[PDB]
Amino acid sequence: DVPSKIGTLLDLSATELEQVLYFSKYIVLDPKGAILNGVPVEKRQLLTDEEYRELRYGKQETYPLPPGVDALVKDGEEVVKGQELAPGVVSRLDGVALYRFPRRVRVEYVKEPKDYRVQPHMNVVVPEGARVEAGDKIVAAIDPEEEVIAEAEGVVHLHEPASILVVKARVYPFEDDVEVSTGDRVAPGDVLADGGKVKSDVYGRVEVDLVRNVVRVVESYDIDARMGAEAIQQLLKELDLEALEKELLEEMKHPSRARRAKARKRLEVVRAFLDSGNRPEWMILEAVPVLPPDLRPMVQVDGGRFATSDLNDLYRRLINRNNRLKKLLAQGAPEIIIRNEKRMLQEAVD
Amino acid sequence: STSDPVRQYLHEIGQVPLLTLEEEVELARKVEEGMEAIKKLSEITGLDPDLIREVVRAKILGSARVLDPKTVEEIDQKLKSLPKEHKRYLHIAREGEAARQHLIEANLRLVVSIAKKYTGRGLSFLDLIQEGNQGLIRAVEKFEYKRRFKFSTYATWWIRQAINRAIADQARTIRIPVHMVETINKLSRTARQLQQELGREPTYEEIAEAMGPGWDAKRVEETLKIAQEPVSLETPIGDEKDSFYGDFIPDEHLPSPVDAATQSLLSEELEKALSKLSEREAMVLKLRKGLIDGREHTLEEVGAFFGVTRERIRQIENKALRKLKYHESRTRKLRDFL
DNA sequence: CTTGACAAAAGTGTTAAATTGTGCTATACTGGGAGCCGTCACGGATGC
DNA sequence: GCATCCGTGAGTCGAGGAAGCACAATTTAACACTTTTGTCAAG
Repeated sequence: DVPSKIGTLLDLSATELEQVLYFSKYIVLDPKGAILNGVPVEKRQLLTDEEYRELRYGKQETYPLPPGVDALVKDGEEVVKGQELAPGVVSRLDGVALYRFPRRVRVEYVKEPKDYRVQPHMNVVVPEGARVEAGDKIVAAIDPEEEVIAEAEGVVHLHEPASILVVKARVYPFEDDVEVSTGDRVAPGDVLADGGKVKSDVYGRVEVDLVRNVVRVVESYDIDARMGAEAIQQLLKELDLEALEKELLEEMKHPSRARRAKARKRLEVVRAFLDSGNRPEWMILEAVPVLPPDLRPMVQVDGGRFATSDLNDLYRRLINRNNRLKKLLAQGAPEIIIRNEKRMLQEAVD
Repeated sequence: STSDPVRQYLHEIGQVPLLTLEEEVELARKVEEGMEAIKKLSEITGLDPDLIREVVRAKILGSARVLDPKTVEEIDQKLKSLPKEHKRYLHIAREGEAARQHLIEANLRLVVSIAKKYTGRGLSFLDLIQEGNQGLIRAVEKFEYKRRFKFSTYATWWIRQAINRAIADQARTIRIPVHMVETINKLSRTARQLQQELGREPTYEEIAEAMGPGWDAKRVEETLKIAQEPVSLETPIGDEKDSFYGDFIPDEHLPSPVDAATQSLLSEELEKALSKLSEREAMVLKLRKGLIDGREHTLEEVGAFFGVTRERIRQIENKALRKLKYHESRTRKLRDFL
C-alpha cells in the first residue's frame, strides 16, 4: 500500500523491501566484523546471494584438467591469481590448490617407479609424499579384488588430477587429536589441535582433512544476514519509536523542503504507532486467523452437489505449504529448498 | 525474475554445477560412511542415533537455523571429549552430513525436469517441485553406490513417487484416499479406451465389464459420484459479472420466521392445555416428554424425583394423556399444529 | 400406591471384514510455459 | 520539472441458477451378551 508502512518505519525503499521479503537479497543484522571487498560490512546492508555466499563460506573454484594431462602445481601449494595450474588452465584466485581426483598414483619402491591406475569408483587412502610400509593400503575400491596395496616400502606420489580446487584458506598441520570438527567456526587465537600448539590466525570455517591430516580454515565470517519477514520483524522489534521521533523532529528543521517533507511523512507514521499503542512488529503475522466456517460454507446443493467458497482453497494452500515447510525443516533440507518453501509460504499468505 | 517465482527458483538451482561421475560417487560414499560412523557413535556413547545425527546436522548447518542450542552444545562437547580414535567417527559424521547437503543441492535440476511432466493435475508447478524435492531427500537416504547404478536411475523413482502421492493427497478440496484415487484414475482410463473403441461414450455396463471382477454398473456410477469436485460459490453467471452461484442457494439451517412462530405458538397452546391437568400430572408429562430440562426422563428417573415406583408413574401419565385427549376433542384447538 | 413376570430397547464387548495410511520400486534421465492484444482519467511516487 | 510508472475509478433496479502393489494400521460392521426401560396383569 503505497507508501508502505513497513518501509516508512524501517526506511527501506519499495524495491528493497520486496527483495528481502521475497528472498532475493539478504539484509545484515550483525556484520560480525565482516569485510566485503575491503570495506567493513555494516548493519542494515543489503547483500546479494553471491556476496552472502562469499562472506559466509569464502572464495573457491574448481578447474577441470583435461584428461591425461598432469598439473604443474603440487597438492597443497599456494597459488596466486593468474598463475597457470596445468599446462592450459590458469587460476583466478590465490589460495591452496588441492587435487580433486588423482587418476594415477605413482609409488616409488626401494630395492622403482611402479604405477597404479585410479578409477571413479576408487578412492586414494593416503596423502601425497607418504612412506608406505609393505602391506599398507594405497587405493581403495568397492571390490577388494581390484583394491590396491603396496608390495614394499616406498613413497606415494599422486599425479593426473581430475580437477584442481583453489580454496582461499589457511592450512594448519597437526600431529595429535584436533580440538575442532568440520563445520565449526573459529576466530583468531582459537586452539585447533595439539593443545594450543596450532591456533587459528584468521576467521573462517574449519574443515579437517584426515587424509592430509591438516586443518583448513576457509576464510569466512560468521555474519548474521537474513531474508524474508523473519529479518524484517527483527528490525521492527528493534525500533525505538521514542528515539526515531526525536531524530525525525531534529531533521524537521532542515532548510530543504524535500527533507522536511520526507521527515514529516515518516514521523506521521511514527506518531500513529506511538499514539495508538500498536507495535510495528504486529505488521508481520506469526499466527493467521481462520474465518468461521459458516462465512466460508461448504454446502450441499438441492441436487446433492457440493458448493464451496474460494477462501477454503486459499486456506488449504497456506496450510499445505506451512505443513510442508515444517517437514523440510525437520529433515534438515538445504537452504535452497527452505528458501523456496518460505517464499511460497509468503505468497500463499498474500 | 523478482516477479516470477519460477524463474527465480530456476536461477537459484542453476548456481550449483552438476556432479560428474567421480564427484557423485564420493558424495554418495561420504554419505554412506557418515551414516555408518553415526551408528558407531551411538553404540560407543549409548546416545540415541537420531539425537546424534540431529546434533551433527545442527553443527554443519550452522547458527543460521532456528532441542535448544544449549543441549546441542552439550552433546557436541561430550562427543568432542572422546579420544582420537573415537573422534575420527565424529569427523566422518561431519563430512558425511556436509556431503548429504551438496548431493541434494546438485540434483535440484533433476526434480524440475521430472516435475514439469505433472503440471495441470491440481498442483502448481512450484508445489510439484517441492514435493519432488522431498522424494529427492528420501532418495539420498536410501541410495546405495555399491550397486554402481547412477543416482538419477534410482532417484527418479522417489521423485516421481513423491509428486504422485502429493497429487493424490492435495489435489482435491474434499480429499479422497489414495486407494480411491487409484480407482478413479483407472476408471477414467478404461472409459477413455472404450470411448475411442466404441466410437461413443461407454455406458456404465461397458465400463463395469472392462474394469473386471467385482465391478457392476452400480459401482461404476457410485465411484463417479464420489469423484465430483465441489463447485465454487463465486462462479459468475451471465455476461456481466454481477451474479454468482451463492446468490441462488438458500440457507436451510436457520429456522424461518414462519417456522419459529409456529413453534412458539404451539408451545403457548400446549402450555394452556397442560393447565387443565393436575399439579403433579402436568409435571409428570413435562418431565417424561422433556418439556422442563430439555431431555426426556424415564419412569425410574421420574420416580426418583417424586419417590414413586415405576409402574405408578406410567399409569398416572396415561390418565393425564387421556385427559388431554378428551380436552382436545372438546376444543379441537390443537389438531392444526400436527 | 406396589409387585412381581415379561418383552423389547438399549448398551457393552469382541471379531472380522472393509477401509485407509504408508513405504517402495536400482539402465540413465539434470533450468517452465503461456501470453500475444483498441480507454481514459486522475493522484502519488520515485528515477533522478 | 518531468516524464514514467503503477494503482484506483468509471449509474440503478430487473432477468438469467495419467502407477501398482504390498502390507500394516485404523475404522466400520456384525455378531454376541447383559442391562436397562416399558408394560403388564395382578395385588
